[PDB]
Amino acid sequence: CPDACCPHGSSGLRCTRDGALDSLHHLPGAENLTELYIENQQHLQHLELRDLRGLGELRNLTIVKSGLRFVAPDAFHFTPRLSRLNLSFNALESLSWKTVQGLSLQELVLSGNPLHCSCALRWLQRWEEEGLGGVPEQKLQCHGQGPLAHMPNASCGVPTLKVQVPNASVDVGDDVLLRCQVEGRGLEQAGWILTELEQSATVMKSGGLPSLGLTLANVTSDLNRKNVTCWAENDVGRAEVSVQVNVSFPASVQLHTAVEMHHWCIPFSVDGQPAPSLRWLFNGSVLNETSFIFTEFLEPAANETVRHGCLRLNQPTHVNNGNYTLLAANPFGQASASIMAAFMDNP
Amino acid sequence: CPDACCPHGSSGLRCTRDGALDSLHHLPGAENLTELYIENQQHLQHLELRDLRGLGELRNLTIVKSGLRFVAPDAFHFTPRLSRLNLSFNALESLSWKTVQGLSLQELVLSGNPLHCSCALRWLQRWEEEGLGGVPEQKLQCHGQGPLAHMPNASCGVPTLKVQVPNASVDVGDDVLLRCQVEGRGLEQAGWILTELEQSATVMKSGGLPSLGLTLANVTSDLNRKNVTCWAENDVGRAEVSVQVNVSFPASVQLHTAVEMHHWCIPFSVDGQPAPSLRWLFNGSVLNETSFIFTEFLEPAANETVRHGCLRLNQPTHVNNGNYTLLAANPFGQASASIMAAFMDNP
Amino acid sequence: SSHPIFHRGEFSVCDSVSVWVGDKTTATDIKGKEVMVLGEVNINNSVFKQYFFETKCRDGCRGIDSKHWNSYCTTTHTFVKALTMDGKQAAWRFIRIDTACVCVLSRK
Amino acid sequence: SSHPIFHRGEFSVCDSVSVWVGDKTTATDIKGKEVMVLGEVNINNSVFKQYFFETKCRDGCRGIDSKHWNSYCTTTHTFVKALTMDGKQAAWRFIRIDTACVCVLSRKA
Ligand SMILES: *[C@@H]1O[C@H](CO)[C@@H](O[C@H]2O[C@H](CO)[C@@H](O[C@@H]3O[C@H](CO)[C@@H](O)[C@H](O)[C@@H]3O)[C@H](O)[C@H]2NC(C)=O)[C@H](O)[C@H]1NC(C)=O
Ligand SMILES: *[C@@H]1O[C@H](CO)[C@@H](O[C@H]2O[C@H](CO)[C@@H](O[C@@H]3O[C@H](CO)[C@@H](O)[C@H](O)[C@@H]3O)[C@H](O)[C@H]2NC(C)=O)[C@H](O)[C@H]1NC(C)=O
Ligand SMILES: *[C@@H]1O[C@H](CO)[C@@H](O[C@H]2O[C@H](CO)[C@@H](O[C@@H]3O[C@H](CO)[C@@H](O)[C@H](O)[C@@H]3O)[C@H](O)[C@H]2NC(C)=O)[C@H](O)[C@H]1NC(C)=O
Ligand SMILES: *[C@@H]1O[C@H](CO)[C@@H](O[C@H]2O[C@H](CO)[C@@H](O[C@H]3O[C@H](CO)[C@@H](O)[C@H](O)[C@@H]3O)[C@H](O)[C@H]2NC(C)=O)[C@H](O)[C@H]1NC(C)=O
Ligand SMILES: *[C@@H]1O[C@H](CO)[C@@H](O[C@H]2O[C@H](CO)[C@@H](O[C@H]3O[C@H](CO)[C@@H](O)[C@H](O)[C@@H]3O)[C@H](O)[C@H]2NC(C)=O)[C@H](O)[C@H]1NC(C)=O
Ligand SMILES: *[C@H]1O[C@H](CO)[C@@H](O[C@H]2O[C@H](CO)[C@@H](O[C@@H]3O[C@H](CO)[C@@H](O)[C@H](O)[C@@H]3O)[C@H](O)[C@H]2NC(C)=O)[C@H](O)[C@H]1NC(C)=O
Ligand SMILES: *[C@H]1O[C@H](CO)[C@@H](O[C@H]2O[C@H](CO)[C@@H](O[C@@H]3O[C@H](CO)[C@@H](O)[C@H](O)[C@@H]3O)[C@H](O)[C@H]2NC(C)=O)[C@H](O)[C@H]1NC(C)=O
Ligand SMILES: *[C@H]1O[C@H](CO)[C@@H](O[C@H]2O[C@H](CO)[C@@H](O[C@@H]3O[C@H](CO)[C@@H](O)[C@H](O)[C@@H]3O)[C@H](O)[C@H]2NC(C)=O)[C@H](O)[C@H]1NC(C)=O
Ligand SMILES: *[C@H]1O[C@H](CO)[C@@H](O[C@H]2O[C@H](CO)[C@@H](O[C@H]3O[C@H](CO)[C@@H](O)[C@H](O)[C@@H]3O)[C@H](O)[C@H]2NC(C)=O)[C@H](O)[C@H]1NC(C)=O
Ligand SMILES: *[C@H]1O[C@H](CO)[C@@H](O[C@H]2O[C@H](CO)[C@@H](O[C@H]3O[C@H](CO)[C@@H](O)[C@H](O)[C@@H]3O)[C@H](O)[C@H]2NC(C)=O)[C@H](O)[C@H]1NC(C)=O
Ligand SMILES: *[C@@H]1O[C@H](CO)[C@@H](O[C@H]2O[C@H](CO)[C@@H](O)[C@H](O)[C@H]2NC(C)=O)[C@H](O)[C@H]1NC(C)=O
Ligand SMILES: *[C@@H]1O[C@H](CO)[C@@H](O[C@H]2O[C@H](CO)[C@@H](O)[C@H](O)[C@H]2NC(C)=O)[C@H](O)[C@H]1NC(C)=O
Repeated sequence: CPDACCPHGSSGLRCTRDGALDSLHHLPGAENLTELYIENQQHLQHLELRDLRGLGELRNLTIVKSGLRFVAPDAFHFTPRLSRLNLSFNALESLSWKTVQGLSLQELVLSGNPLHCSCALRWLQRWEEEGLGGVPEQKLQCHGQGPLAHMPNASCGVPTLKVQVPNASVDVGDDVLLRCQVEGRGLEQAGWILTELEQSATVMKSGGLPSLGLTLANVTSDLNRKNVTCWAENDVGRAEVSVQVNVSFPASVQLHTAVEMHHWCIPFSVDGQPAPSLRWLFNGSVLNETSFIFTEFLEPAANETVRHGCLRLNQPTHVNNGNYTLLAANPFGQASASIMAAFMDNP
Repeated sequence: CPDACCPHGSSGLRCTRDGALDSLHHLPGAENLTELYIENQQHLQHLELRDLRGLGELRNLTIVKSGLRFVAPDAFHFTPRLSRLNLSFNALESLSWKTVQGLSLQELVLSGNPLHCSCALRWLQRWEEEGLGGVPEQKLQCHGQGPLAHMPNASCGVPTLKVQVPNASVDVGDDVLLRCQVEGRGLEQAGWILTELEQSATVMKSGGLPSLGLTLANVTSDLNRKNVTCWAENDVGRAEVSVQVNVSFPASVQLHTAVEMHHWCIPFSVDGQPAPSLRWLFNGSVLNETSFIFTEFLEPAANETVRHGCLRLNQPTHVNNGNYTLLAANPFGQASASIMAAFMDNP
Repeated sequence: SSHPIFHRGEFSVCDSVSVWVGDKTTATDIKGKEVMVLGEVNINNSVFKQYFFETKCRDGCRGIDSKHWNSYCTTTHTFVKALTMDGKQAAWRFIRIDTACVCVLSRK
Repeated sequence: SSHPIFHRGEFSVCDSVSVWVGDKTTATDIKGKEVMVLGEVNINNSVFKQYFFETKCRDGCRGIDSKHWNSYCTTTHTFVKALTMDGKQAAWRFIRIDTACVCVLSRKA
């Protein structure tokens, strides 16, 4: 440097000519760069992650005019960012899906390329319709030729997915076993995703490809509301589907000191699985809710079966003074909590 | 340039050597600059407006080290900004009051200077206690010596100010003559300030210095609410005092259709001078104000005799439905306005 | 017309409307029970047709800091005595009627 | 006071208090005249102690944009029939009584 590259001015490495990356990794001058122009070379056929071996914040990469034809799903793995990728005027027969893996790439130039249209390009298909990566204007067409951004459409799809929960209910300390059936034709990788099951003993690897077996043993109540997801990746794209478990345990309940806000409110917190049905008592007898005295639930919080709310009293008087009892019932039985409330002194 | 000046580099004219201003206004190089360093120079005794003749945008001016004994109350007339002025280590016996003239001058160095303590230095005096121009830290003292930022104090004063309006009230199309008597022992300039008296014929110059005559002839009413101020500058500071005329015209009144805000309100506008007294009638008979039905004025606007307000009704009922008359009275007679108001139907 | 008051006066956060209700026939008592309201009543003499003073919301709230609060106007009530038919006998009982229009806050 | 409702609940812009008033002796009628309020009344042979349901401010309002508005809470009224006195005239007249606490808005500057 200078010898065959490094001109530009800012964070740019410019080598618009024959390949010479053999020593541009050992002692190039700066692993940092932002633009790489390689729109001209004689070699470059197999582009792998090694060819990019070098941490860098690059936003523009030009590999048009070259010889590349097989880009294995990995490559740009390094450059976390990347907004514009120009691979135009090359030999690349097809560009694997996984390549982009949502890198926020804003512009992707693929063209004058053989671009044999396969199912393994439905993704660029989408990208054209959806008008995402600035694919539209380019007017891409197929090699051999069955010409272009037209294309059999229904004959390419993502894999299908159903996951069978145990048909019977569940109770704490059981074994919950289940399979994830991926039904399609592309057929590549698969594997579950556990969103932190620190409270249960999971047992996977019980499957190959037609099905993936996952079993949770000696199951704690802390399984509730924890998505249990599974993978699927055809030759073009990915589908994840996720289900849940629902382990049951007895009702618990508590009431808080009545508080006057816009309306009066007797706050309550109730848990239990199955979720319990609620009923109130006023001085030991059934309290029928009205438009002025009724139960109101706050919005359920993220992954926690506990519910909060109030017995709301719209302008209650001294005739409403008394003992309020909340009864939470489920299969296991019933929990109860009482509290005295005075809303106004009597005459 | 160069030859006896202009080194620096940026916005700067640097001549810390010797007199060379005799031709620094004809062909200097660039009218603009920002810093002038004239520490050290035989000539330059009287600094005047003719010496800075070069419409500049200077923020720093150093005139330390020189003969500079006098600084005509004008000099810095050209330079509008000026934050720092260094006239130190010199031969200044005193610095006129006007000199500064609010330039937001942030720093003023007046040092190693003869600095004979007169009344004309009370301003400096103040800048010290006020702790403003960054005087304090310098420890300025008095020449000949009666030494410093101590000093006879009360014996120094600005001027006193009285303006005798006519004894008798005024009616439109009269003359109104008045005098401004300034008493003090400084004694310099004086003069009235008329803030737009387009509506009347003024005639001043009716005085010298013990008294200043001013007369407003064929007086309109548009003289009302108009500050008529007079000047005064002694050998250290300035006092201006301002009186008002009050000319009298007849009452005028108007009502607006009742509207419901927080309370109901019958909007009114009344003019006149003397200001009229308000009185309401409900269906032709006097309405006694109470805490629920009362008259209310908005804050008075500057430079206007017109008043705005409401007859305020706190939750009136059909029993308040009727004709509301506002009576506005002053020495010329009475103005009247009526309106029908319905706050509620009445089965 | 343009009067300074539309800008400098005291306004309501919620607009209401007061009317006189004399065709009330039902209402809910203090026990939240639905009760019948007598059209008339009579004090050791002639009859006073039963009328009620009501204020409800006039068709968020004004002046609310919308950055931290959601809001809405709503009609609140009051308890007033009235000659009613308890579902058994005639009695002087407290019934619920509209009485004002207020603003309700809820965090964002 | 760690209950979610203390945070996600519906609050009043102005806080009030409700009480039964039974010692009321004077009041102002629909005409704005100060009248006497009796302590009992005879509704169909049934002697009643005169009681009133009153709501007043709990002594700027909550949630107001204080950058742009001055404000305060205030007690508003309702008119309710009551056995009163104007001379030797015991009558069935409407009087003014506390019924709510509302927020009064006012532009600033
Ligand atoms: C297993 O776990 C489920 C967690 O997703 C849970 O489902 C329940 O979800 C809520 C309460 O958690 C309830 O759904 C109702 O749906 C109606 C109609 O959309 C709404 O109007 C109502 O407000 C409420 O959202 C039900 O209690 C239940 N939903 C179902 C599945 O019917 C249950 O604990 C359990 N669900 C299963 C698989 O039965
Ligand atoms: C609202 O009513 C509740 C039931 O009517 C009441 O619950 C409990 O009240 C007290 C303690 O809070 C207890 O009552 C005692 O129970 C023992 C054991 O049976 C008896 O020997 C004794 O005579 C007395 O009844 C109970 O724990 C329970 N009441 C019962 C017996 O059902 C709430 O206390 C009440 N609200 C409040 C706190 O005032
Ligand atoms: C010249 O005309 C003026 C306009 O009519 C008149 O205004 C003044 O009137 C009286 C004078 O004592 C004062 O008004 C008071 O203002 C205070 C608040 O500042 C109020 O609390 C009080 O109730 C009363 O309104 C003011 O000095 C001033 N008010 C006005 C109208 O702005 C002058 O009095 C009159 N003077 C001459 C030269 O005769
Ligand atoms: C497993 O992962 C999450 C539970 O930890 C679930 O999440 C969901 O969150 C809400 C549903 O409560 C939704 O959020 C998306 O949709 C809203 C409204 O359409 C949009 O604002 C935005 O698209 C949100 O991302 C979704 O249902 C879901 N969020 C997403 C997209 O992950 C998640 O649902 C659950 N797995 C599934 C998909 O069943
Ligand atoms: C001529 O010019 C103005 C009227 O046209 C008057 O001005 C003054 O206005 C107010 C009087 O309302 C003076 O007082 C206010 O300021 C003091 C602070 O010193 C506060 O206590 C309070 O805010 C007062 O309301 C101001 O000092 C002055 N305003 C300015 C220009 O700063 C002026 O008075 C009038 N001449 C006369 C005296 O007739
Ligand atoms: C990645 O490299 C691509 C190849 O160089 C480049 O293509 C574009 O090149 C220039 C950009 O200025 C433009 O070429 C046009 O060619 C037509 C045909 O002669 C002219 O009529 C027109 O005036 C213009 O010169 C096009 O924008 C485009 N040309 C093609 C199809 O190669 C990409 O722009 C580049 N990606 C980036 C970073 O934008
Ligand atoms: C106008 O000229 C003033 C004097 O020429 C100047 O005062 C300052 O002078 C220098 C700044 O260059 C500093 O004083 C120094 O003091 C040390 C001793 O501590 C000496 O060793 C050194 O030679 C020099 O004299 C001070 O910053 C200050 N003088 C003092 C100590 O009061 C004004 O700053 C200048 N006005 C401007 C800002 O243009
Ligand atoms: C509420 O009552 C007001 C009476 O104070 C009334 O004022 C006006 O009433 C009529 C129509 O505007 C006019 O009355 C005149 O009265 C003189 C008396 O000698 C007659 O000679 C004349 O023929 C006429 O009837 C006046 O314009 C005025 N009344 C006076 C003189 O005060 C209001 O109009 C009424 N409310 C409304 C707006 O309808
Ligand atoms: C990749 O490297 C740079 C991005 O980091 C690119 O640069 C340019 O960036 C933008 C477009 O991305 C150009 O346009 C800006 O200016 C216009 C004014 O017409 C505005 O609309 C807006 O501010 C745009 O962001 C810039 O002009 C240019 N940057 C410079 C040098 O100022 C660069 O083009 C890209 N390299 C390639 C060609 O691959
Ligand atoms: C006239 O000349 C300049 C006009 O803008 C001013 O100068 C000063 O500028 C800043 C004011 O705080 C200071 O400079 C220091 O800060 C800069 C900015 O980071 C740095 O380059 C370095 O730390 C400087 O020392 C000084 O007070 C002064 N500049 C210097 C060092 O000459 C100022 O308005 C006036 N100059 C003076 C002080 O007479
Ligand atoms: C196959 O191509 C068809 C072409 O229409 C796709 O259909 C969609 O077309 C639009 C999306 O760009 C939208 O109208 C709809 O998403 C959908 N058409 C409708 C309304 O049915 C389709 O999504 C593509 N993929 C497949 C095989 O379903
Ligand atoms: C004269 O200078 C003094 C500084 O000491 C100023 O301070 C005053 O402080 C008190 C005011 O309540 C009193 O002690 C004096 O009025 C005065 N101090 C003295 C004794 O001088 C004072 O404002 C200055 N006087 C003038 C000309 O305004």
